[PDB]
Amino acid sequence: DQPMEEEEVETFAFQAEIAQLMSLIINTFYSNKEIFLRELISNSSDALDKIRYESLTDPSKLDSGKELHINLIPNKQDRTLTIVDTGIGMTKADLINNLGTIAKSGTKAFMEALQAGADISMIGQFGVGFYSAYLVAEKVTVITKHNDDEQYAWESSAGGSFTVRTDTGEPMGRGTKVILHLKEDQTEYLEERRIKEIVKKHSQFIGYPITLFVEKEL
Ligand SMILES: O=C(c1ccc(O)cc1O)N1Cc2ccccc2C1
Repeated sequence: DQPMEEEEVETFAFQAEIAQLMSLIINTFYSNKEIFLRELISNSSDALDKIRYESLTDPSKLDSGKELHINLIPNKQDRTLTIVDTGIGMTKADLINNLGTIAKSGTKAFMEALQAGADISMIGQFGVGFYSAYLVAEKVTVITKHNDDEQYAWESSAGGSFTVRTDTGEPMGRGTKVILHLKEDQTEYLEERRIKEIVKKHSQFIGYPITLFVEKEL
């Protein structure tokens, strides 16, 4: 009897600054936790900008999907909140390297301000907003599909490492799917009215459709 499928699973250490940052986020109390959703949507919007732009000179880039949008899917039953976009997606290298974005040089000073007791809200200004996910999530999975590349799954419960592997789950056309497995004490971010108010307050100037799908298995 032979395997249905095989693959390598690789485990990586986070770069030092990012590991320190994740530790600060997880072990320090902050009031303004809701900004995590702002930061993920902003990431999605940047990814959509990137594919929109490239498609200008290469329309075939959109064969994997023409619609550019952001979907929010709370699933109380699984205690997950998923953010899905149809942006440019990430290569394996992009996932490894801070999820497709360059951590800014001021990140060091940012963390020092944090250890001095600064707020977390500016985190997205330094190219590391993604990690605000861990203000509300105990585990995060990222599924991503970039043109002319395989679908990958990234995952970390923090602790200083993440894994990357080709994803053999359900296929995405193109883009990035962020699945937050929420902490017991942060399930409010599964509530559709709470999500609506957060989008309203922090994501007014996102120039793509943002659509809430409240999921309930029957
Ligand atoms: O795939 C992602 C991504 C990462 C994290 C996320 O939360 C949502 C996302 O779509 N990105 C590709 C790309 C290209 C240029 C600039 C930014 C980005 C962000």
